[PDB]
Amino acid sequence: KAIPKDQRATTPYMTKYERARILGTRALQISMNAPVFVDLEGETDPLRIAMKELAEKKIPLVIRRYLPDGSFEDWSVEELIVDL
Amino acid sequence: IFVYQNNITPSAMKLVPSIPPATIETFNEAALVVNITHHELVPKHIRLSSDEKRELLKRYRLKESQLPRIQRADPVALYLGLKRGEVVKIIRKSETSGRYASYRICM
Amino acid sequence: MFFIKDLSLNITLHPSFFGPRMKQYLKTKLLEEVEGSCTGKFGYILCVLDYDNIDIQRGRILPTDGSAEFNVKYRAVVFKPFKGEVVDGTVVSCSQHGFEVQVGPMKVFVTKHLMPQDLTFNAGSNPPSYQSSEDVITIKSRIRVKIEGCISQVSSIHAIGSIKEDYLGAI
Amino acid sequence: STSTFQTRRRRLKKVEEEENAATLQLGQEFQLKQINHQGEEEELIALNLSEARLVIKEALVERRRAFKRSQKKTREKELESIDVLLEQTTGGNNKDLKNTMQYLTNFSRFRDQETVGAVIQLLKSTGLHPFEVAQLGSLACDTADEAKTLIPSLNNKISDDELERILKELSNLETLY
Amino acid sequence: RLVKALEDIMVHYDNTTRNSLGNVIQFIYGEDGMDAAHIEKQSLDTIGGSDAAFEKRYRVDLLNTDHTLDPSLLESGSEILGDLKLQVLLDEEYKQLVKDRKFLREVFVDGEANWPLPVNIRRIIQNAQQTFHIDHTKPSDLTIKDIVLGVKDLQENLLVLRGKNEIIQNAQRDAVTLFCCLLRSRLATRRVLQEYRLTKQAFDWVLSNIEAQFLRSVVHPGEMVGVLAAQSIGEPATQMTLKKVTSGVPRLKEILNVAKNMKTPSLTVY
Amino acid sequence: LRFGEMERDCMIAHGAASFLKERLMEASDAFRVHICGICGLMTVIAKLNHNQFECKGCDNKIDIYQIHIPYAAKLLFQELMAMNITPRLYTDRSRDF
Amino acid sequence: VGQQYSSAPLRTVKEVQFGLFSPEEVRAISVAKIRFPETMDETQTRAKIGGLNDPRLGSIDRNLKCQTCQEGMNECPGHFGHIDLAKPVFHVGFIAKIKKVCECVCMHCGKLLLDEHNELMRQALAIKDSKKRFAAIWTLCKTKMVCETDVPSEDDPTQLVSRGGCGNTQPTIRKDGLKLVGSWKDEPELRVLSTEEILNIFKHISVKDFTSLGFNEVFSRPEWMILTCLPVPPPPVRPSISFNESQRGEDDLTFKLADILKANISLETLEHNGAPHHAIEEAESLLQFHVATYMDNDIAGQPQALQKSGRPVKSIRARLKGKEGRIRGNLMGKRVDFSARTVISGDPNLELDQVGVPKSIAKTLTYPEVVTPYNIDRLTQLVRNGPNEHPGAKYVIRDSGDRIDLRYSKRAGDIQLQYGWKVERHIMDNDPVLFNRQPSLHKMSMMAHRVKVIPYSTFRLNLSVTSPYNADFDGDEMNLHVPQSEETRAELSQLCAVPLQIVSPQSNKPCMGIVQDTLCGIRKLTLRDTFIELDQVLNMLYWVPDWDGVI
Amino acid sequence: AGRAALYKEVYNVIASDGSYVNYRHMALLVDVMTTQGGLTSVTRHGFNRSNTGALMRCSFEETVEILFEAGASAELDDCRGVSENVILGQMAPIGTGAFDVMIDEESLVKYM
DNA sequence: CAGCTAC
RNA sequence: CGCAAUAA
DNA sequence: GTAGCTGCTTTATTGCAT
Ligand SMILES: [Mg+2]
Ligand SMILES: [Zn+2]
Ligand SMILES: [Zn+2]
Ligand SMILES: [Zn+2]
Repeated sequence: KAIPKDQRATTPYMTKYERARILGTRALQISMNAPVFVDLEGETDPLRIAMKELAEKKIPLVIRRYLPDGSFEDWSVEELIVDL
Repeated sequence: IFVYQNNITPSAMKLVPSIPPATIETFNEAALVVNITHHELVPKHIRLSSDEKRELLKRYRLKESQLPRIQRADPVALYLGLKRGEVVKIIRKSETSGRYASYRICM
Repeated sequence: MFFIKDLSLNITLHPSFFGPRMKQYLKTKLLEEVEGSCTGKFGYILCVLDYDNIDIQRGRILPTDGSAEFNVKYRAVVFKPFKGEVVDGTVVSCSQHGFEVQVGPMKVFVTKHLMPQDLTFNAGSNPPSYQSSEDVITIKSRIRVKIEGCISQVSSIHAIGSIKEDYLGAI
Repeated sequence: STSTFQTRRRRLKKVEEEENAATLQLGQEFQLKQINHQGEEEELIALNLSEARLVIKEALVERRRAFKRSQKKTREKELESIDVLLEQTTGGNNKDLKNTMQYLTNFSRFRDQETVGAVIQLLKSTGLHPFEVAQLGSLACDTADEAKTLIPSLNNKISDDELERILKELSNLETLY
Repeated sequence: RLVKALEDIMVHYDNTTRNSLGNVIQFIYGEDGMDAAHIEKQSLDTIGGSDAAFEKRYRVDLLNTDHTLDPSLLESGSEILGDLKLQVLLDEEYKQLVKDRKFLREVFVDGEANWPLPVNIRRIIQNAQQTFHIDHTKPSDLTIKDIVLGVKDLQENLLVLRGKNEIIQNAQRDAVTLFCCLLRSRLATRRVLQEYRLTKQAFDWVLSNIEAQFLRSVVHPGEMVGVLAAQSIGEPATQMTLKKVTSGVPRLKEILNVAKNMKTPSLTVY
Repeated sequence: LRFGEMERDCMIAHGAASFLKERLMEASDAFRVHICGICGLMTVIAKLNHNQFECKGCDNKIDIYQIHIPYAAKLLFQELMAMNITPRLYTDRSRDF
Repeated sequence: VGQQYSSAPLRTVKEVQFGLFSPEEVRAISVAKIRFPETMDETQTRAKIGGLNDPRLGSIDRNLKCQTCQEGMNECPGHFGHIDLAKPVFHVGFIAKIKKVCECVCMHCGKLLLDEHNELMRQALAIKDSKKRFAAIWTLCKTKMVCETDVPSEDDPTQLVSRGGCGNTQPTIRKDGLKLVGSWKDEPELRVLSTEEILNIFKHISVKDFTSLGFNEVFSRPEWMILTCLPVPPPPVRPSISFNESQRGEDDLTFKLADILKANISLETLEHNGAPHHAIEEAESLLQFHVATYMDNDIAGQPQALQKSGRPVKSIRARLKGKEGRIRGNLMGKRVDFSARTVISGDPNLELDQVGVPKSIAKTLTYPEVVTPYNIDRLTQLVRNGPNEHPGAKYVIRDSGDRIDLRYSKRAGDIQLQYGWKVERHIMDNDPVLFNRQPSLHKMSMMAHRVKVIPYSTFRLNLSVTSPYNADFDGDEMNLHVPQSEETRAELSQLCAVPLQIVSPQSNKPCMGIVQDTLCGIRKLTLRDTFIELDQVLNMLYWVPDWDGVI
Repeated sequence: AGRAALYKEVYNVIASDGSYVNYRHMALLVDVMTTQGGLTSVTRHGFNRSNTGALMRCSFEETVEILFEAGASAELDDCRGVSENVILGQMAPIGTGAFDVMIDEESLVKYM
């Protein structure tokens, strides 16, 4: 089906896994010579960078939250609130 | 409803399901000396319309099966006289947060 | 005969190219693989129409290594012959076994036996040929054939056609 | 490879693969009933030579355009004008489309996107299962027989006189060279 | 066994507890949707204690010289006395604090007032205490309306299940209900001003945190509860090195089996 | 060293998905086999050199996927096949739900 | 991970369709006829005969060949073969069901013994559930043993309506070893139900009757539970064990087949030769045996068929049987690479989350890092550093899926690294690691610690993190697992890091705390009676790393 | 009311030992057993025979037997189960993998 | 050898 | 390959 | 009322013999 960027119910905040994962995923890419979206103020470690990309919410990723029925929701690192 | 005392005949009872729509139930006298519903341990349940149910269902994005069930002959089940399909909403107390809404479809 | 079928394709992109001009490299590579392709079920893939509106949708990331998988939905123009299909084209090579006519990107071949008898294979000809009472068939001579059978090989479909029925000669 | 908006379900037994005969028995992937990207149902898209040359030429060009919006930051006469548009927006290893534009440009039966316009609106009023439509278009015919024979699917889908008129109207719109 | 018996049971993004069939097992993990780790034994004062003492503590009477907030506490003290439109909330509140009393004593027949509950409202205040060096002398600056209302708001946000319809929103109230009592218990007008002198600031802070700290204490869709809970039981199951009723390890066994003839049968009739 | 069941459970509890999968795969079995997109089988006479793919009896060379699973998996299956049971491998669900 | 680029696409399994093999598919698939019993020896000439083993199936001797399929050994999964039995045989495990089925359908015709005409039957044909339907069905029609031709419809018991014919009586069937027998009942008429017979009765069972009885028209046709053609698993399922050159090594299974084969040939050579009719059925029972065993050898009818040496013989069933076996043994839990184990000993000098790893091990284990302009230097150093000094590395792998062995490669002190190259290096301080102590029965049994290379051979963990592992030092050991992919560690460090597990979601209370010395001491250190003078109160302050420097 | 007792007991068991467990768990378990219908034993006789996948139930006690009648009854497995993927070598829909990640072309240009 | 289903 | 030990 | 069935904590370390 899908689901409108409106009408979604899932938590407005990022699951500790999402975050935990997002970073990993990005780091992995970063580490594979992907494009860096922040000023590596000296920083040379990927998962370090990620923690940074993710803190300026400059990560170009989208979390696809699935539902017990198959329908899903779509959130962007940008949107999602990173409390934790 | 039919409150038999000690029993009904295996010949008798063989005519309870022979006249539908209308349906008939059999209850033992001794089996109704006390109300089970009244028991400390038992939480009150409630029936649902083919609306409230079809609602509950759509509202949780559920198929019929995925729902928790209650025995057709369950003590409470007969007290309210369910039907292979109707849904019961059980609202009981909780040491984690006052109340807790739970449902049981019937098999 | 030539059709416009709606296809899709899933290309895996390395995190490298996760730049800004990505939408582009996706397209760009789509074409590197599609345009010029050939399948028995789609036949000859010739050209991707409407370049600017190719759908990439959100691509997902394959866990283990950034590589993102996008499902490029699109539309292009193709042509895959059929049997009993009649089309004409420029002859190319010719031999004691027949001549081959080039119908579009494809090539259909005619057997000395699939043509009429009053047409003999002229040997001492230059370039090689076949001759009727009033006709002469060779190289750039234009024919119109009937595609008898097709055989989808590698990345090129072939067929054999006859010019024995009526209305199937030169022009 | 490449897929197609048409998820046919495979039930282990891979056998029912008819055969291809211009008995309008085109391989499943070409039923007069195929599916559009929008998930919509859309009539098979039969393209007749020369009407194709335009579809390609156009999109092939307009590509050259967006292939430059990103750079700031007569018969034998079209042979040359095409070799150009090709070695600019094509691959060059796509030696087919080179050959296709040759053939297509050569045996074309038209020139105008207007001529080919009415050509279509004309044939397009029979009920002919798209593959015919295309054939009657890209094939030069005289008697209703030349047609009914080289396009055997017809036979009972039109009275010779009609397919005749229609066959005449074609020998007209048929722009010169 | 308990492992393979609940592997696949996890919290879904809808906040429901299911398995590899989507079969609901708990609509709200743990009947409250909280992550175990974010809970501490709190005490619902609104429950234990004498009827007398209760009234004393939480009762506010703006129509009495002996039951009104002494103006030494609230800044707008005197100018409030008698104010009838305010005593409507003070009674609207006190009435609630009592529906609470009855409510708790209806679930915890026992009287035990200490229970595991998200958000440590106890400490959260203490911090506020010495974070604004508030002195147990000067007056507040919170309208009675400030307090009683901000509390009523705080609630509205403690969102467990988020939903946009009726059924769902209903669950919200359900899933929360208890926590609230605790909240309304530690945030009654009297208590707030008399016991822990709070400035308008202090309060607005305490309120804020209770929230944000609550919203942290939610469960995270992804938590493989089943396995977790599975272990949590068969863990202190190994630490068991062993009124004369079948008990301990064999007892537990007896249970998980759904065994007919249990060694001890017993049956306590009152 | 061994990462037996006990260990697994724990990780599944942690939610450490990738990591778990990684211990099970890269640091162990991890094998790449081919399939008849149709009859979920290992057959696929893949010649990864000339690209040819076949799987006659099903007769293909067109619908063929390659998958990554444990060598102890290919095995589990082959063993079931030798006991005459068809463990079909489908790269896409249809039954839905 | 299997080396060699495959142009084929790449997806992950989504569904698993279980079915039974059709005696023809077996043929379809098979690449080897498999008529000879022998392993091979083309007249002792070491190789393989078109009989068994690579009669085209996979191969041995480190040789590409595999019906051109090349690839050789690692990369060429198995290539199935088959073998044509003389007569039909059951399926050691399906015997249970093939029986229960016959009691539901009649022989001679092949139709149910309960139509929608009977009511108790309908309810059964309504219970949607491939198992419970075929559960009730059987429970019902196992009684009626007369395949009636007429029954009193849903109208009057005065109008006996008609259906299928042949009311022939049906024998109650009983099991005996590997065959089914039933009495037809003045006095009993017991006879052996021939497989060929049963097989047929089944074939003629209705297509919609399949269905009604938990079966499938395309995947599991009752008529398949009886084996006609036999799928012959290729080498890698029954690998050899050749000692050098001129020595055997044949697997257990490879014999069972060998047996099955021989036992088969004997049958055929009796059907097209001196056939003492029922002195042959005396040898057909042998094939029903071996091919029974080959799959299952833990039956009730004892005869274990021990391989000459009184040794049991591992049936395929035995290879999958729980614990220590394929499923629970090799798939639900495997042995891993990048793992170490030693003696653990406490140490009041490593913050909770740390874990001392003996330099010996930091040099053994590795982590695959990808040459990036962020460390293109740090690595070149490690690379050239050799794999013996501590901070070093032992492998550099280039794009061209080829590994340079840093300890022998005549280029050790060379190598210009290439952006995109992978350089496996030594574990260095602060690489997250999963460190745990079995039995792992807590979520906290395994945790992520910061790695700290240290002299002496022992994992030196902090004390306070000891009670969650349920460990101590009376000679206890522990396991250490080194993550491998960037995203991996991330999972450990972000969800498994010890500093996290500090509060237990099983007791909503911390699961670590102060113990032993530090505990007993923090009491004596407390006491009103306890005072400390300058010199010390000074050194003590210094020991707290985060001392604001304010005496 | 049955649940209540089932839970009540399980509780009194872990409680006579002193140890403290948080409702939720015993509750969950006590539930898993309760939902279905009546009492579902945490045994090969109970839970491990219900409509779950095959491969899953397969990795616990009856294994081969379970499998045998998997293809016998043409069963189908969702591969929704933890065990499922573990056996297959895929990321199980659990925590880390209970959702997907995607490079959203758009935002990937708005960022520069 | 239970503890429990199947005959 | 099965036995026997032995650690915690 | 009697008979048949499947499982048994986790890793590790060593000797062993044919
Ligand atoms: Mg110890
Ligand atoms: Zn196949
Ligand atoms: Zn091979
Ligand atoms: Zn019959």
